[PDB]
Amino acid sequence: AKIKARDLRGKKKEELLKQLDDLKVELSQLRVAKVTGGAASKLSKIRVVRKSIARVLTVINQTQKENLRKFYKGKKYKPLDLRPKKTRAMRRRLNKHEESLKTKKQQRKERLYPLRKYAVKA
Amino acid sequence: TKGTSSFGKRRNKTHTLCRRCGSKAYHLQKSTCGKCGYPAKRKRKYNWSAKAKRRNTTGTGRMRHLKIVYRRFRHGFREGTTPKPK
Amino acid sequence: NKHQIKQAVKKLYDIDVAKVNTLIRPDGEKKAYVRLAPDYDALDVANKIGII
Amino acid sequence: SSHKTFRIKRFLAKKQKQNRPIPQWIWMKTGNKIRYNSKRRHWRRTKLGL
RNA sequence: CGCGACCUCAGAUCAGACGUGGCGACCCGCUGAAUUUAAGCAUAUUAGUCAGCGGAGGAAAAGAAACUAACCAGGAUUCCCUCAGUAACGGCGAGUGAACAGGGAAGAGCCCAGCGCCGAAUCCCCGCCCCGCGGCGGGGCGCGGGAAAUGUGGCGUACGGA
RNA sequence: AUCUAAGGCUAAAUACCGGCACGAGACCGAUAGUCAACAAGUACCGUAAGGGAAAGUUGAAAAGAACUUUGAAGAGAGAG
RNA sequence: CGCAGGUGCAGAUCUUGGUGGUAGUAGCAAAUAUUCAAACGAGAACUUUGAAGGCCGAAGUGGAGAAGGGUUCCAUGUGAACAGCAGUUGAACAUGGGUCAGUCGGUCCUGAGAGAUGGGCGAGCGCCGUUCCGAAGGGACGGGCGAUGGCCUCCGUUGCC
RNA sequence: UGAAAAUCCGGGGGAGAGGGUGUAAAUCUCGCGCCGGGCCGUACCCAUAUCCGCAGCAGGUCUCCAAGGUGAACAGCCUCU
RNA sequence: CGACUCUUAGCGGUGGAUCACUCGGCUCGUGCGUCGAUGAAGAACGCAGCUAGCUGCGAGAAUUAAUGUGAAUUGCAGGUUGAUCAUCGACACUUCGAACGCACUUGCGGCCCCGGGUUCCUCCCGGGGCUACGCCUGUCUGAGCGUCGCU
Ligand SMILES: [Mg+2]
Ligand SMILES: [Mg+2]
Ligand SMILES: [Mg+2]
Ligand SMILES: [Mg+2]
Ligand SMILES: [Mg+2]
Ligand SMILES: [Mg+2]
Ligand SMILES: [Mg+2]
Ligand SMILES: [Mg+2]
Ligand SMILES: [Mg+2]
Ligand SMILES: [Mg+2]
Ligand SMILES: [Mg+2]
Ligand SMILES: [Mg+2]
Ligand SMILES: [Mg+2]
Ligand SMILES: [Mg+2]
Ligand SMILES: [Mg+2]
Ligand SMILES: [Mg+2]
Ligand SMILES: [Mg+2]
Ligand SMILES: [Mg+2]
Ligand SMILES: [Mg+2]
Ligand SMILES: [Mg+2]
Ligand SMILES: [Mg+2]
Ligand SMILES: [Mg+2]
Ligand SMILES: [Mg+2]
Ligand SMILES: [Mg+2]
Ligand SMILES: [Mg+2]
Ligand SMILES: [Mg+2]
Ligand SMILES: [Mg+2]
Ligand SMILES: [Mg+2]
Ligand SMILES: [Mg+2]
Ligand SMILES: [Mg+2]
Ligand SMILES: [Mg+2]
Ligand SMILES: [Mg+2]
Ligand SMILES: [Mg+2]
Ligand SMILES: [Mg+2]
Ligand SMILES: [Mg+2]
Ligand SMILES: [Mg+2]
Ligand SMILES: [Mg+2]
Ligand SMILES: [Mg+2]
Ligand SMILES: [Mg+2]
Ligand SMILES: [Mg+2]
Ligand SMILES: [Mg+2]
Ligand SMILES: [Mg+2]
Ligand SMILES: [Mg+2]
Ligand SMILES: [Mg+2]
Ligand SMILES: [Mg+2]
Ligand SMILES: [Zn+2]
Repeated sequence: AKIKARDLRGKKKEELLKQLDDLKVELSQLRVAKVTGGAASKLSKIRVVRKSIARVLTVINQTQKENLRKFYKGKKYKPLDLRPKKTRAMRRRLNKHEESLKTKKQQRKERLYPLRKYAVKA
Repeated sequence: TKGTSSFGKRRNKTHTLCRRCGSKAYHLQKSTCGKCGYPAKRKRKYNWSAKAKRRNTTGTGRMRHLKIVYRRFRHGFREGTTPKPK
Repeated sequence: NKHQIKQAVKKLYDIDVAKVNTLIRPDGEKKAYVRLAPDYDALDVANKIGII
Repeated sequence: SSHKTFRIKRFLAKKQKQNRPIPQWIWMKTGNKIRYNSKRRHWRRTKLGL
């Protein structure tokens, strides 16, 4: 069989947990025939399975996670795995509203004396 | 009797494997490494041997976070967005 | 441990277990010897799993 | 010394699985310049450190 | 011996926040020697140099005069040429050794305390709702709670100011 | 004559044997050039701190010598 | 024709490699000793079996362990390398095999001593110091309140006093 | 003048705990019955050849059990396992 | 007629110089100037159907999702609705280490919460969550005839 990731995105949460519990059993029946000697066709199938279990542990942790980032959307306190990971000094720079703040004294020293524009002749 | 016939009395050990540097320099009685200073906090390094640094620096191992920071930098550390879904 | 083996062979192969003795090979893997209760059979459980 | 420890036993399992020579096709590839493993070890001549 | 209040002071797996170690080419603060030269050598020189120790950044430090000159006077700091191997120091031996002016690169300037006036005119946090929210913000409401008269904000700083 | 100490902030002009990404060169061409063009700070010595190498090149394509024969085999003799 | 230079070797007890004479020689001499027949085999002064003859002579050239070594232990094959002669033999090579615990030990206590916190020095990384300049009890106990539920009988489980 | 501590036990005291006139109390330190005990080490050499001495080096390296005979005797000479 | 020894040439041996190449280095210069308690640097142990090594990755382990490309990878076997090679923005990331329950033997625990032998009732196993020092604004709880005075 051929199993893709463009037919798993909206199915049941525990159906994929069942098909996973069937592929681990099937992989266990090939670790047995490796030691005791088996077909070369029943040996190279094990890369198919080991790389077709991961497409399920992936689609699971996705559809599991975009609900946590939907339930914690508008809230002010959100967990550490969710608040955005950039660098150390970039979590600690001053925010955009606090950079774009001026004083009252400057804001009344820009009502009367802005910067003009001009040009002289030769 | 200070030579050959006194090389037979060597059976116990002083140094053993560290667990921070990985080398075999963990003194047992003094409990401190000679290579890296384990119970100390700061890693022992000196400047008089510029050859003993390049045995133990950054460009040596894996850089399992720095090589994916040297990649994320050139897009301004984007998060969140995706390529266009088709 | 020696508990989670006894609780996970009874579940895989549908059987109960008297006792378990384990060791570690010089390759670094843990070989496990498993007794059985005298109500099941070894020849009748090898043919189910294919080591026969 | 049969009063070991486990960190030692794992260390004397890695330097045991690093002893066997090459498979015969490994010098059947195209970009091969390897004729024999040159990092072998015998227990009378060298003593592994430790 | 009581209920009470400001003061000083502890504990918590209290709520939310923070720093700790690494790299060390360039940088700022301390600490700091000897070979060597003088045909010896001890002050000097070698040198405020190597080593050692602690801190940062994409650049760091410096900085708007308690300044230079005696001219008919210039006018923040850094950087290159120049003055200069010069005035001066020094068993006045060996040897070390600056700045100002002048021409150029770059060009940018400023705020508080005190003195006084406006009825704490001041912040931060918790609450509910709406908008936006992968750099947690704005407006409306809180007989909902806290810090500040041992001084929070506005005007105002030596070019004078109210 | 000239300046106001004992309190504070501030971009550009300047520096860069480390770092990622790049171009060039009156340079050296395997006992040279970095110690190292290759499974190099690896093998290996020393309890350690630390010391530290040797090693490039078939041919255009493996078409890398079928089969016979003497020999216990290695290695040969014809053939290709 | 012009320009630039890491530009000319016999030696430095020179540096790195490489090969001769000396040489088929010095040498393979510590602890008393080997013979006969057979088998497998291309092959036997050494390998295995048997037959004698001898030594260690219970503080052993014997049977088991700790320190150390780390796959040498076992089996089947190999013979171009190694076992300073040979080799059918091997602690050598190549394939495979092997180390089973409630009671044996580690784990658990303290010793000579090492080493944190309070505190003191110190430009500083840190150092002396271990009951001394310290508000060092997180636990039991018996009783009363509010809680809950376990077949709320008998009680658990927590909070305060 | 010849080690400390973990852990284990006996007494003296009797708070009142706490029982009720028996189908009481906790006992237990009596006889049985009932389930449970996890982690690691475990092979082999231990020396005139498996250790350190550049090596299968006359060197060096901690311990237990020890037969018969002569003889004072684990002395020295021969012999069994 | 020889043998030995010396001499030169042709051929053949030992040896690896010379000539010719180069996926490497050296120096200068431009543009950028970015690490870590959301767990860095470094080290350790693992992973391939036939696998030792460097190299690549982390029990999803010589790579997963997406997009871009649009028919191979290769020493041998296998079995276009998108293979394989790149980019990387969504997932995951084993044990030590500033290292974080207390230790460095990987040994001893505690507090919550679910699954099982069970039937919160204790112990019994398994699974998950927390339990480092230093300090800042707050809330809570308290001590003090040295306070300091009121009630
Ligand atoms: Mg010692
Ligand atoms: Mg240091
Ligand atoms: Mg040896
Ligand atoms: Mg807290
Ligand atoms: Mg001085
Ligand atoms: Mg002199
Ligand atoms: Mg002189
Ligand atoms: Mg002198
Ligand atoms: Mg000077
Ligand atoms: Mg001086
Ligand atoms: Mg100085
Ligand atoms: Mg220095
Ligand atoms: Mg730092
Ligand atoms: Mg930075
Ligand atoms: Mg600055
Ligand atoms: Mg400044
Ligand atoms: Mg001024
Ligand atoms: Mg001036
Ligand atoms: Mg002059
Ligand atoms: Mg004089
Ligand atoms: Mg000037
Ligand atoms: Mg200009
Ligand atoms: Mg103001
Ligand atoms: Mg004011
Ligand atoms: Mg000032
Ligand atoms: Mg150019
Ligand atoms: Mg040249
Ligand atoms: Mg070369
Ligand atoms: Mg070279
Ligand atoms: Mg050459
Ligand atoms: Mg070569
Ligand atoms: Mg060549
Ligand atoms: Mg010569
Ligand atoms: Mg002779
Ligand atoms: Mg004798
Ligand atoms: Mg023996
Ligand atoms: Mg024996
Ligand atoms: Mg054998
Ligand atoms: Mg014991
Ligand atoms: Mg101390
Ligand atoms: Mg009594
Ligand atoms: Mg054994
Ligand atoms: Mg393998
Ligand atoms: Mg794809
Ligand atoms: Mg211990
Ligand atoms: Zn260390």
